[PDB]
Amino acid sequence: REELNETNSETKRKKLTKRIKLLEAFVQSGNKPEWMILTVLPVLPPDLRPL
Amino acid sequence: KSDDVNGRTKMYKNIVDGNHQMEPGMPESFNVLLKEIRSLGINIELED
Amino acid sequence: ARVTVQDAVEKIGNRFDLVLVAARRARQMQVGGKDPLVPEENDKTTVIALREIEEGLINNQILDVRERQEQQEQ
Amino acid sequence: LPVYQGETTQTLQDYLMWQVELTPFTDTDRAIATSIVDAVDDTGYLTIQIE
Repeated sequence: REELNETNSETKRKKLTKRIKLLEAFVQSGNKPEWMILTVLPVLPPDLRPL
Repeated sequence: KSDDVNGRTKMYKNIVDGNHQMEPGMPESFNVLLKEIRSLGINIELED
Repeated sequence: ARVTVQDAVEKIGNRFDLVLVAARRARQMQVGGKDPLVPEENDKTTVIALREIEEGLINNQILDVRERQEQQEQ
Repeated sequence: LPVYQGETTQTLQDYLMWQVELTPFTDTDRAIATSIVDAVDDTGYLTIQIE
């Protein structure tokens, strides 16, 4: 936010506001960022994939 | 006329008995889609 | 069978509430406990209810009044 | 093709209930009925004693 408020340019106005929106969406939603790298993998029921 | 399992039998019963009443419930395909989405690392559920 | 449905439309106007009133009337007529106020002509409850509505006797008010009167009379 | 054919079949016991549904009866009669025709073989006589 400080970098976007202080420094202003043609290429600085973009590629930074989207990052701020991404940080806000990751903070307000509660979802941890480390949750993007999954540890356990879920697998479908067997009835949704018959023999 | 769809994949709703708990509705087809009830509609057949109402037509044989002459009631002409519909109970929608929920299609099974939506549950299949929910399970297939939950098969990945993306949580999804329906609130109240 | 009823060819065109226009009188009931003029009695309702909204063209949407007419279907709901006719359905809530035909449901009762089919399940029982009611009597067709219009003399039937070997027709099903749907057309009977629709013609009774187009005649100017069944709407979204008289039905509610009758239901409230029947519930209070219990 | 995901489901290939996957034609759900009749199954006898399944056939028995389809007529259970359109037989007329009470909740207690429909409860015992599910119990009875629950306990019935491929051959068709019942497995458990009536008592």
